[PDB]
Amino acid sequence: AEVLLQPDFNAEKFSGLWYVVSMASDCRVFLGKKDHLSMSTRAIRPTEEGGLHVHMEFPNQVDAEYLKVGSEGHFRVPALGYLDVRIVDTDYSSFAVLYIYKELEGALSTMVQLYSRTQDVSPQALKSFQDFYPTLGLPKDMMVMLPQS
Repeated sequence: AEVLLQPDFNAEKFSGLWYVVSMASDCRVFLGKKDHLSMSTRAIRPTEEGGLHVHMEFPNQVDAEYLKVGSEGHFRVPALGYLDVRIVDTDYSSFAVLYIYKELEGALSTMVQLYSRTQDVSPQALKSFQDFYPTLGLPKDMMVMLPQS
């Protein structure tokens, strides 16, 4: 169930506004509130040492610093308990698939998020996400298509 970083990750092209449009996770907290969640935004700017500063908005506002780990596109986010974040696939102009390994009150879980440059998810964006999350052992029952708030 290999999670390989997309090569030559470019933080400047990854900057700007994204919508979280789909999610899949074995996190019991996520699974409990799955159908109550709504689409949210991630507004990104690149920082020094190849990191990202992410302004999250949930129509509450949370900021998070994505710190570079082993290479470009590989991050850790102490503010959110994300131990490992990998940008798996992105075309920079319409979508991105993120892999997250996180800790929440001692529980370790896997999460996959689909970013879109708009509220509408293109069939290409959806195909990349739907082909990817089952490879991690995550069934369709652990996936949600986020509605607009």
